Amino acid sequence: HHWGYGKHNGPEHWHKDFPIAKGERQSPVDIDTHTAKYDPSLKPLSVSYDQATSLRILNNGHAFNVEFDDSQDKAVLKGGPLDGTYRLIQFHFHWGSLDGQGSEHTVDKKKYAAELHLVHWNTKYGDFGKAVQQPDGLAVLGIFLKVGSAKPGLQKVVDVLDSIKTKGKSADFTNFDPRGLLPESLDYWTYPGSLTTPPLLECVTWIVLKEPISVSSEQVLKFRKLNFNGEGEPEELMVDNWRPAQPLKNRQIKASFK
Ligand SMILES: C[C@@H](NC(=O)c1ccc(Cl)c(S(N)(=O)=O)c1)c1ccccc1O
Ligand SMILES: C[C@H](NC(=O)c1ccc(Cl)c(S(N)(=O)=O)c1)c1ccccc1O
Ligand SMILES: [Zn+2]
Repeated sequence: HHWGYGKHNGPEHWHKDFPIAKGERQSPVDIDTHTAKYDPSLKPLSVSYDQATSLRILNNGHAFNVEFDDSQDKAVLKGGPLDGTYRLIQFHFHWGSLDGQGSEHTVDKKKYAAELHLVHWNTKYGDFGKAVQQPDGLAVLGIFLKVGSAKPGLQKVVDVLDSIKTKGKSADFTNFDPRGLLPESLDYWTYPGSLTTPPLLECVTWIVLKEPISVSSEQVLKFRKLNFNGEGEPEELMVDNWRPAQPLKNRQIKASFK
């Protein structure tokens, strides 16, 4: 009876196995755009993905991860609110059963159809497992998805999903370029938070882009054909794998833009 997103194992239950669920810097949050403060000291975000070496895509039973070789400084995030260099380890999404929900962060209570998380670890801690034990261990670049025109840079991901329909399936996924998932603008909001999935560790500097990307209804429909279950188990679609907004508590959200 492990954690998941259902009535009996979903977000309202997680605190029993992971008491930090009720902690002081939990994610996601609602981004109140009028309360967020413009911070002219914030730097432009530096996203240097030219040498990203994607390796594999995995259905882990909660979402799917596009994994990267993080054994060298090849795909790194710096600048913005960050001190030092953070290396890309994986990306994944959270999405809904319907276009009106799916994002984890919200903007003035608006829910997007999905949310992309590009997960990076601080190179001062040497790898991911050590980084997650530190309050400045991770930086996640969060990007909202709305349904409209297709995102051509997403299609290579969509087309491999048939091969990882079920939990524990992986496929080689090389030469994928995550630059094709970004939006024009790197304007962002930032705040200190946590993993949005168990173990919910309070180790993340969140960097949420203001500009969503557009994906087509056909693209998100293919996300919703995935399975939480492993092969030869009763079908439970892959949908609504999002944690709701958590209390902001004693935090300030800062904006990079006026
Ligand atoms: C579900 C999946 N989670 C991640 O891989 C994950 C890692 C880092 C971050 Cl920062 C995030 S997030 N959503 O905050 O961006 C999610 C998972 C797999 C295996 C064990 C535990 C576990 O949580
Ligand atoms: C639709 C997809 N297209 C691209 O990945 C793609 C091709 C050219 C370009 Cl320029 C881009 S872009 N501008 O989004 O970075 C993206 C695709 C291209 C070739 C084979 C399979 C595919 O799914
Ligand atoms: Zn996530």
